[PDB]
Amino acid sequence: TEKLWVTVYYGVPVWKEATTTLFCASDAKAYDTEVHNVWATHACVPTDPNPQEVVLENVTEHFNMWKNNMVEQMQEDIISLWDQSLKPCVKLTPLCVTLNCKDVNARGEIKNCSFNITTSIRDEVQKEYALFYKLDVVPIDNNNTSYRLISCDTSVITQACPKISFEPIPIHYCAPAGFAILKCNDKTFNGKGPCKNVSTVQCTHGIRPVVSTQLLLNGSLAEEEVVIRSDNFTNNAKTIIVQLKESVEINCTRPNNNTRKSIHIGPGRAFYTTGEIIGDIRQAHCNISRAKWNDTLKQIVIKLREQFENKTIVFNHSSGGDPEIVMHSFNCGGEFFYCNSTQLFNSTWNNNTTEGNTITLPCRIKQIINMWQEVGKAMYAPPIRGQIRCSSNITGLLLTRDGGINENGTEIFRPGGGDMRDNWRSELYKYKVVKIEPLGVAPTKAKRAVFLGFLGAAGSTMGAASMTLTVQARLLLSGIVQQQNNLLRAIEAQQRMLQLTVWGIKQLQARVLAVERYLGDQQLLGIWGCSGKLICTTAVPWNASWSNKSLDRIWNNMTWMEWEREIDNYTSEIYTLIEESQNQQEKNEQELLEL
Amino acid sequence: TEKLWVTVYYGVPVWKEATTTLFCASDAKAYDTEVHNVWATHACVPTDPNPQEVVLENVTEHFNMWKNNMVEQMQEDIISLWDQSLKPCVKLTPLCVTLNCKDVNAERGEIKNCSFNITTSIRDEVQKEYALFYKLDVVPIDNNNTSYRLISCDTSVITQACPKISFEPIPIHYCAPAGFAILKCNDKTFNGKGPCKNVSTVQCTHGIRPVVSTQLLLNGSLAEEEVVIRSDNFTNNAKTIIVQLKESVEINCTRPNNNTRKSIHIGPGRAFYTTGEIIGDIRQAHCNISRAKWNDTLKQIVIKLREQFENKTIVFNHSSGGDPEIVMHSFNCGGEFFYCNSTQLFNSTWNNNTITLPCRIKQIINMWQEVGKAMYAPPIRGQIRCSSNITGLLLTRDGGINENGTEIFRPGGGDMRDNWRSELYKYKVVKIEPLGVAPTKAKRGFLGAAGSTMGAASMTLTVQARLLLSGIVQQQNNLLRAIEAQQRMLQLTVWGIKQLQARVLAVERYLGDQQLLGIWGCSGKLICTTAVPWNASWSNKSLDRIWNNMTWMEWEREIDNYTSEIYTLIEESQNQQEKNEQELL
Amino acid sequence: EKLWVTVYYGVPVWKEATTTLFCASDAKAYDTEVHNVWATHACVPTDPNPQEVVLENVTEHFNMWKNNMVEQMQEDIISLWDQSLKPCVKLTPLCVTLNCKDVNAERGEIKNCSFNITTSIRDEVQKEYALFYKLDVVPIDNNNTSYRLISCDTSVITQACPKISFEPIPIHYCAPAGFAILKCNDKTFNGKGPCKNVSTVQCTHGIRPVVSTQLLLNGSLAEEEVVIRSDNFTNNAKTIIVQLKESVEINCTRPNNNTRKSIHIGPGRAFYTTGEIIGDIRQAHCNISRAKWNDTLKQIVIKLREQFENKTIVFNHSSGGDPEIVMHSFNCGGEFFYCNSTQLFNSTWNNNNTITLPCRIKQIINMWQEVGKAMYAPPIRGQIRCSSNITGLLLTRDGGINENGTEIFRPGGGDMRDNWRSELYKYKVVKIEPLGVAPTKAKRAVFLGFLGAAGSTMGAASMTLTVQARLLLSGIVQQQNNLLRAIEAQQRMLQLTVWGIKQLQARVLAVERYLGDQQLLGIWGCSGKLICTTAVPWNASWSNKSLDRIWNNMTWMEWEREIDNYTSEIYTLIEESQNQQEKNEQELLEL
Ligand SMILES: *[C@@H]1O[C@H](CO)[C@@H](O[C@@H]2O[C@H](CO)[C@@H](O[C@@H]3O[C@H](CO)[C@@H](O)[C@H](O)[C@@H]3O)[C@H](O)[C@H]2NC(C)=O)[C@H](O)[C@H]1NC(C)=O
Ligand SMILES: *[C@@H]1O[C@H](CO)[C@@H](O[C@@H]2O[C@H](CO)[C@@H](O[C@@H]3O[C@H](CO)[C@@H](O)[C@H](O)[C@@H]3O)[C@H](O)[C@H]2NC(C)=O)[C@H](O)[C@H]1NC(C)=O
Ligand SMILES: *[C@@H]1O[C@H](CO)[C@@H](O[C@@H]2O[C@H](CO)[C@@H](O[C@@H]3O[C@H](CO)[C@@H](O)[C@H](O)[C@@H]3O)[C@H](O)[C@H]2NC(C)=O)[C@H](O)[C@H]1NC(C)=O
Ligand SMILES: *[C@@H]1O[C@H](CO)[C@@H](O[C@@H]2O[C@H](CO)[C@@H](O)[C@H](O)[C@H]2NC(C)=O)[C@H](O)[C@H]1NC(C)=O
Ligand SMILES: *[C@@H]1O[C@H](CO)[C@@H](O[C@@H]2O[C@H](CO)[C@@H](O)[C@H](O)[C@H]2NC(C)=O)[C@H](O)[C@H]1NC(C)=O
Ligand SMILES: *[C@@H]1O[C@H](CO)[C@@H](O[C@@H]2O[C@H](CO)[C@@H](O)[C@H](O)[C@H]2NC(C)=O)[C@H](O)[C@H]1NC(C)=O
Ligand SMILES: *[C@@H]1O[C@H](CO)[C@@H](O[C@@H]2O[C@H](CO)[C@@H](O)[C@H](O)[C@H]2NC(C)=O)[C@H](O)[C@H]1NC(C)=O
Ligand SMILES: *[C@@H]1O[C@H](CO)[C@@H](O)[C@H](O)[C@H]1NC(C)=O
Ligand SMILES: *[C@@H]1O[C@H](CO)[C@@H](O)[C@H](O)[C@H]1NC(C)=O
Ligand SMILES: *[C@@H]1O[C@H](CO)[C@@H](O)[C@H](O)[C@H]1NC(C)=O
Repeated sequence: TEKLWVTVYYGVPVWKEATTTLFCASDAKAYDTEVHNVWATHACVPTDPNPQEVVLENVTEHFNMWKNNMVEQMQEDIISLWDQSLKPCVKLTPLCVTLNCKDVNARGEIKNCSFNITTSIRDEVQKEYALFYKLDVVPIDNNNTSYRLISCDTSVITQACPKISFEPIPIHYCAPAGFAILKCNDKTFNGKGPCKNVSTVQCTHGIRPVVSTQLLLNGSLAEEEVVIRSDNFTNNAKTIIVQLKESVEINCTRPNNNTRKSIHIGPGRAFYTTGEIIGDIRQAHCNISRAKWNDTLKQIVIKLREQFENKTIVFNHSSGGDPEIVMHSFNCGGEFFYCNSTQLFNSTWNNNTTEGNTITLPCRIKQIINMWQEVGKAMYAPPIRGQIRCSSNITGLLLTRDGGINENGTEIFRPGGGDMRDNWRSELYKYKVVKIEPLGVAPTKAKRAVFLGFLGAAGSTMGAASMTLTVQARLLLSGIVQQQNNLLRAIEAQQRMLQLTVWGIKQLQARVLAVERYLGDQQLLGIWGCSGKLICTTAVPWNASWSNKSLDRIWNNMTWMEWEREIDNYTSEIYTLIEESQNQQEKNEQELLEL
Repeated sequence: TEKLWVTVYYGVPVWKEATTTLFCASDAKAYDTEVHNVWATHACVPTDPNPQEVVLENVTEHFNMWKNNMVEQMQEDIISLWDQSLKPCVKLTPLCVTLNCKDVNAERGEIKNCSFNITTSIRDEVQKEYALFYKLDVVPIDNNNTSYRLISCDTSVITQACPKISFEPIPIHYCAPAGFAILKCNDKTFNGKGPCKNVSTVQCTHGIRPVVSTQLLLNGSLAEEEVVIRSDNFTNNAKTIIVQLKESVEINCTRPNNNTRKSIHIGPGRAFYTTGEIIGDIRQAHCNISRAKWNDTLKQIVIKLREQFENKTIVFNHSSGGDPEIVMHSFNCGGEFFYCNSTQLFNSTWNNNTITLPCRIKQIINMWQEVGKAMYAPPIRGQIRCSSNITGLLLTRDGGINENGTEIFRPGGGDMRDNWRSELYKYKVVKIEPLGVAPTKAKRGFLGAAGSTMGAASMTLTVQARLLLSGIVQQQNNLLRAIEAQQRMLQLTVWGIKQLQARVLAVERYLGDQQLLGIWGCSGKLICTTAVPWNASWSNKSLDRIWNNMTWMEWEREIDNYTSEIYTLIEESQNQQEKNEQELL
Repeated sequence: EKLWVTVYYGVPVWKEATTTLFCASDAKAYDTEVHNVWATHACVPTDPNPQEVVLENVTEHFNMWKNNMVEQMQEDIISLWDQSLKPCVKLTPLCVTLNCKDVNAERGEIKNCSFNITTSIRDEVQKEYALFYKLDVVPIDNNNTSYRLISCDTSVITQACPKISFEPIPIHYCAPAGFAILKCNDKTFNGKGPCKNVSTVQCTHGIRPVVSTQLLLNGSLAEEEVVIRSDNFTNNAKTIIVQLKESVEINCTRPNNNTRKSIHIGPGRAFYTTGEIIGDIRQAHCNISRAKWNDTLKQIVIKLREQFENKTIVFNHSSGGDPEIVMHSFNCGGEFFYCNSTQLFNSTWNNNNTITLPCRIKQIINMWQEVGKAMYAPPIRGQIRCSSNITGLLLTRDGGINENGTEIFRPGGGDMRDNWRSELYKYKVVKIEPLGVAPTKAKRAVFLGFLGAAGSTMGAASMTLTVQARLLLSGIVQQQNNLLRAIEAQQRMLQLTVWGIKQLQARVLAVERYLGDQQLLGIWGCSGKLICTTAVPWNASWSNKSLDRIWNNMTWMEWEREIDNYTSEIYTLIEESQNQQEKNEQELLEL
């Protein structure tokens, strides 16, 4: 009552949005390993499966799609994970020399090359027999036969180590302690904004690291019907994403059986190019029936008619520039296929207001692959002693708006390509992470049979949120190491090269940042003069300068998220005045305990 | 009362496995201002203060000590040490060079003068030098081409050894962090997977010197009095067979070769030490050893071998051909690479006087496993005169057809992981779980780990639990010079890194224990008693047998192996009640 | 009686120890996008308002030649320059001979030089004109057309990293926990002996990296009586350090409008040099105010003849030796400066306007320490001015025997270490650890005034003043810059930087002290308050101290330090006897 002796609270189920370093999870990568060269590309600790997942149904929150910081780290992580890969790999340094080449017909784009190379200490190789594609050389000296080397002006002599494999792994992702990822269990709800049905998630689903253009290889389904996600404010001038309800696999073909042919170059230097092919090569294709795709295009216009009153729907092909963006990068088999999709949008959509049931697409894989965000450091891959038929279900799409005005109601959808980020935004569009301040403080009250939610206490009955505070901490910050409890030193602590990892050093950074909160909290608990108690009734009465509500209403329906920001005017204010009076207690009995 | 009233027993002596990298320790008299120059370890920077241990014998358990987790750390660790020293070393540019070799004054297969042709690094002068090199470490083609190519130049790079650093194996006491026990067994005769009556826990190992083996165990510790194999191996003939040894054997092996050094510059900061001229004699490295003792050992061997083979007829045959280094014995004293042809040592047959061994040396060493890493031997002047202790062997069931006496051993050189497995079979690393609650029927300095009911022996391990981070007690790491030796040179990040990684594990394990202390409102006092009823759904047994007939180990094994929810269930019983005494007081 | 022991946790125990150095940036006033590796692109911002407490009653010797923190910090800048050069490129193909011409006249100073090369892999040859000095080119074959770089024949050579600069940011060296920094506010303190007027500060003041040789600029002015420092005045082979209360500015600038040429080496390498010249060039001359330079030399021989009277001191130059030593090395904003000190020491000064400095510029910079590596300096476009105050000098004493008895002095220099010794005369960091016991005959305000308070008193205020010290032990935002938790969210960066290594260094050891403190709180005293932690057993037969409470009324904590030589084991004997009570209180609760 009016005694108003304000009382601290430890472990209050509250949260603040914060951005801190992530954490990974690899039960499945720890479940099997043929060779650790993918683990060299993708190293992570297991996570003890069947994790706990809890629903918080009574509190909506504003989800901010397109603008979460969790996008930013995971993209810059993987580039660094691409950096560790290329550190031991050799640099193809003398290679921007001239080329004499003659074209080979089986098509018409495959060309062998032999030239006066000085590759080793000795052995001037001139019978060099090196087969290349049209797309992997720059045509120079067109009357002569020079015709070579796309990007050797810049630092592109990096190449792939042949023993290293590239097959992506579904990787779950967790958080360091004191942080919890929020998962909206509403269904495909918007492209930006809040949602009611939500939940906490400790560790997300698995994500294969996959990058493709205008196209969603091995993606994630939509349990609803087809949905769209946009920003819808600069909608006229911004590429947005498309999510598909069902999926279609596409089996994509084999050129022919192939040969590796190590060429003597130097110290660790022996790369590969094809000198032999078993038989006569067939044109690479990705095989699919039109009719299922014919079904999908109608489903698009349904979403288009939801946005547009009655606009015409047109599909031209995108412009000539950015050829990797124009085509479709299929990186399956560790091999970077590109396929012409001009056989896809011959049809523009008829406003309604089997001739070719199936379709295969013309394809050319490239042998040299460039870093996209800057100029320099292209990645070279060696050929395979084989021919690969990969297949992947396709679950989404990326398209441009193509903004303008031409015939007043007719707008075109040329296809839309992007960066690696927007590939990775899409699956993460149901996940946001917050931090935990377990401490709270509210004035006193009158008088001095289930598992519960982590945030359902803040979800509903914030007055009756007075219980279960401890177990809300025992998974989230407490148990500093909740990932593989006992802190399993495992196939990450086992068999790690150099002991200088992106993960473990950050993991070293992780657990230290865990405790200095908790200890520094408990420092502050000692500064508050009490530890080991959830509450501590303290010796200032609540001055009503801060608020004017009644006692019962606060223990009625007042959300913690409400109640924290009402008292955010007096954050350090309500801190300092009681601890100094607690320090005034400290100057009372200390002089008394001298005698 | 008859109800289960549970109450915390902190510090109950229970162990359970955990894989964890651990501490090391070395003598303070060993370093001699050359922590780096002795070997890559910086002579194991944390000191070895005291061996003060106790031995802990109540009962035996089969800790199946054959399969072992410690080794995999250590064999990873050693490779981390060898690239560590070799990283500031410099590469070799003249890799695949012709180098027409000639020998001085005809013994054959030796060092060849190879007339080193080179143009230097960035300058433009075709020079000629004196390349004095073995037949072994180099390869020509076609017997008319003097294309003496380097044996690994097509494979990978090669680098000089930074020759200030020597190659001495240091007796190192591999210790452990907090909450960790190193199991050992003073009972004799246990072969890998075994139990052990005379059993004990230590905090540090003895001063192990892990160095080099092809098939023989060198400078290793002795066995029991009976020369008996103490490993577990399946009866498949492809399973490798180690054996220990009682009688230490000592062999004189030396160089009749008094070479000089020569430095050859190529590039900036790149002068290359090579073999100079040899003073005086040029004879082959050999190994004097008494075969009568080898006769005396071999008789003592086969009797135990006939005992484990139901009186089979064992005949030793010389091993098959193959790799140069698996077959011929790369044994390395003085940091040089003796290869010894053991064709004198298995012309031997069984049914019911100073042998001298001709040897030879190659320079260039690869990893057997990762094909990208090669190491070059620096020339050292003088003549190497050193020996060894010999206390173990490794062979294999060969596997011929049964028209023989049904046992042939043709020896085999193997993987390195074997060589740490060779001694740690009597070792095991376990983790300690001072947590524990038993139902206690009440409505709210001898030895560390033994007994069935702890009168106060749990408190003894709390003293070990308060060896956590005292900063002053010499037993843990003393954290006084150990706290200062790391902070000076932590930039090395090879050896002190795991130490500070051990600090990481040291705190948060303890801190989570410090949490779960304060989580249940226990706040020390070792008891933390609660008036919470618990049903006999878990146990309808006499409480008295639970006290004394059984310990708390097997009681934890029996019913507690699953009741991990009781932690949460005693949490909420606290959590509700603490709110109740908050709400009522 | 008296129980002969009580625990008394918080007691100020100053104690010499060497821990890892800690520091923070003050780029908060700068916020430069340019990294400037010394600036660390703002490691961590500093405290605006620290507090400083002077302890008057303490005297203590502080050797200013046995500091660890100098060479540690000297090691740091060496390691700092490692993370500078290791990103950018080395001049590996550029180590070849070259034919060179003089542009005009001066008189052979500036050298336009030419060479056939293919820094490209695309297999061409052409002559590459480039503009140089006489100062960096070795002549070959009777000084004919053959020329090379002086360096690169031994060391390895890199290009300096173009996007950053070479400006020192004053920074506050500091301490996380336990240990702290000391200052002595008295004067004429050569670095030996004790001193009074002693303070302690948590951090340091803003300290800029001093790098120049034979010259001391932008540093400690210390405006009291002119003092001089050296190690051992018996030995002539000791460095003689000058402090001056006055600050002579010296303006020095580029006498040349110049441009940049960027020679494309190859893929992302792209060497930078000077493009051209606008007009003619001079030798970057400088002004000293010779009359003040007349004045300064009058001031210094006073204290010199105060130390050694009737010694007719004459100035001499150094012999022809090492160019780092014999010349004034100098940096200000980029390039390097080498001015002749010959025009100083024609003066003698035995008994009683403007100036010119011909100056030189070395492009290549070899390894100061031993041999290993070398650095190339690319030029900067346009003219650059620099005027800077001079605070001090380094000198030496010759050793040849005079029958005139003259003390001949010549320029002393050639150690990057002593630039750090130049500032750290006042500064010492000792461990402070809160533990200390006392047999007390009990019934059985100044802020951070630790040693001003006495072990004689050990007063009730001395108790609460260590309560202030355990207020220092806990860290949150703005009590602690590492536990400034706003920067902790900002610190998403990699910690592979040496400074980031210092972060993960200093934080955990601060914790495990505070843990190891908190580990020993309960097991020793079983109390939160430091006094009521008491022990019964009468250490008389083995503490063995012929004293009393009335002796303790006039004592000190160094007595307790002398007690530690005798009783260090007795704490463990106390602690097992401390264990004796709760093992008998256990059987009260056991049965
Ligand atoms: C997709 O839509 C775009 C425009 O909405 C079409 O681009 C148009 O292509 C035609 C054919 O080349 C262009 O016609 C020519 O234009 C030039 C320059 O204006 C003119 O001099 C010629 O006489 C001829 O008319 C037209 O300009 C161009 N429009 C734009 C805006 O670029 C494209 O053809 C459509 N895709 C398909 C498959 O039809
Ligand atoms: C400053 O320091 C220099 C270097 O120590 C002193 O140079 C020395 O000057 C004397 C006086 O001329 C030289 O003596 C000469 O010796 C030759 C050969 O015996 C003789 O032919 C001359 O007549 C004269 O006696 C001495 O060689 C020279 N030494 C060096 C190393 O330069 C100089 O005297 C000092 N001056 C002052 C004012 O301190
Ligand atoms: C530092 O002080 C010196 C003086 O000791 C300054 O040098 C003086 O600079 C002026 C202007 O640059 C010179 O005057 C010029 O003389 C030439 C030749 O007669 C004339 O053609 C010009 O129009 C101008 O009148 C003066 O001769 C020169 N004297 C000396 C002794 O150096 C110097 O500029 C000062 N530097 C700074 C940064 O303050
Ligand atoms: C590419 O061209 C090269 C050279 O024109 C071909 O290499 C020749 O192969 C035949 C047998 O396969 C040899 O007899 C010749 O000696 C080779 N040439 C040289 C210069 O040695 C190569 O077969 C051609 N490959 C393709 C796929 O077109
Ligand atoms: C709200 O999210 C919850 C999960 O947080 C969803 O709960 C699932 O609901 C279905 C249908 O009742 C059950 O099959 C599942 O077992 C429920 N999961 C759990 C955790 O209980 C619910 O479907 C969501 N609602 C919306 C509209 O998507
Ligand atoms: C006494 O023990 C039994 C057996 O463990 C408990 O039965 C469990 O009760 C929960 C609900 O509280 C059920 O969800 C479980 O399925 C039951 N277990 C089994 C094996 O059927 C019983 O609850 C315990 N009694 C009390 C009062 O806690
Ligand atoms: C050296 O040059 C500096 C740079 O101009 C001179 O400093 C100037 O001094 C005058 C007179 O005191 C002032 O009016 C200017 O404001 C100062 N400007 C700057 C930028 O400092 C300095 O006086 C010169 N000294 C000598 C000895 O030449
Ligand atoms: C609980 O809060 C809601 C939200 O304002 C309100 O509508 C409702 O009336 C409250 N309950 C009572 C009993 O007033
Ligand atoms: C057979 O083994 C027994 C011991 O089991 C031994 O007494 C006897 O000597 C053995 N015979 C052979 C031939 O070794
Ligand atoms: C020393 O301490 C005394 C008090 O004991 C004080 O009066 C005196 O001023 C102090 N002297 C200084 C400043 O060191």
